[PDB]
Amino acid sequence: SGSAQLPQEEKAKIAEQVEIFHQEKSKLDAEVAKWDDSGNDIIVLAKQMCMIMMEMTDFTRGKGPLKNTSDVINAAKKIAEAGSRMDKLARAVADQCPDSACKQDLLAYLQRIALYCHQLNICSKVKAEVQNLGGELIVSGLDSATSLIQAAKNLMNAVVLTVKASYVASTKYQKVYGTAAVNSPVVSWKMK
Amino acid sequence: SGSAQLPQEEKAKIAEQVEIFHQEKSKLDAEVAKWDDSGNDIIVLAKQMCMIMMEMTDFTRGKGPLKNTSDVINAAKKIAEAGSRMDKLARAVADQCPDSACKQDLLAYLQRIALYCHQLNICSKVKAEVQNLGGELIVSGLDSATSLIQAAKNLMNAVVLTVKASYVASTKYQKVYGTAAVNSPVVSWKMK
Repeated sequence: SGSAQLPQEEKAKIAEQVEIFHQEKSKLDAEVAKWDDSGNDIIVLAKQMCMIMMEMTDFTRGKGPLKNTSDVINAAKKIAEAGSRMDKLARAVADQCPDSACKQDLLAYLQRIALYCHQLNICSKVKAEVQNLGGELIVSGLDSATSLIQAAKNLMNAVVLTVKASYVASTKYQKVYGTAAVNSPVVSWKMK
Repeated sequence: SGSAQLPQEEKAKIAEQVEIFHQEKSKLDAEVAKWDDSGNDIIVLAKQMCMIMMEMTDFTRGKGPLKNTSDVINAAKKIAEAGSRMDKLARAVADQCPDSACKQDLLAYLQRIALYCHQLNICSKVKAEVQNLGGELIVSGLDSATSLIQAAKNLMNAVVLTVKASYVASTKYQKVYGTAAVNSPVVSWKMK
């Protein structure tokens, strides 16, 4: 034996946070659906980050390929690696951008991505523990899954904003320097 | 919120293992009650090991001064330090012993103490965790407290045997070499 289901209250709070997460995920799907991700690794990395975040939130609902805390920790580290790669590419977009306010916006969103990848790493431990409290041995940390989902939602939101700001910064470069700029855009935005 | 009581089944299995532990602890109390522990640090260390094991088993019943897993881990490390000190002293008793079979017995019980201190260190983590199993997020490891109590019971039993074998080895030294042996017994066994 040795196992028990989460209290029904906790299962309810989880399905509630997962719904909020799914609404942020829809924003990313809508944004990414416009573009052909050939020649745009920011889109590819965003889709990969999104897919892994879906695995992590599915874990909290008893779904998907992640079975234990170790898998969830490894998923968070993969998200962080992808965010590190998106960061390097979007930094080059921002450097190429001729508008200082679009550039600053984009760089600030990248710092948000770094912070939220780190916070997702922290929450991926989904810690439970026993403690001696109130004259009983109790199991604490049962709401850790909810912190995980909210950290995923925060990261999803920053990825959405970063993808949009990368597009905006790209169009400023082309508007100013033309489609005939000698240096090609770091990333291309072609419709689907 | 965030916390829940252990399933009543688990609370029952814990009170059952604690009872078995208490019977081994009684054997130590009976053995230690005979002796004045002045001049006998094997007795002192055994009492200290016993007292800390009582704190650890009390933790599983919602009693005593240990409140969280970190306290229980620290308690196990204190037990291991005391066992290391008892080991050095009882080794000197065994070295002084003129009967090779009592000496071997005693040294073998000391290796049992080392093994059971190590196993108690492992069990003191009393690990809980969530996992994605059977289409649900469940809490596993709720029987970890039972492994902790049994590891304490194993160590208690080896301490009882070690105290007895230290006494036996001491009396062989005095029987053979007399109360006028030029080298005094490593440890003294005086009645109370």
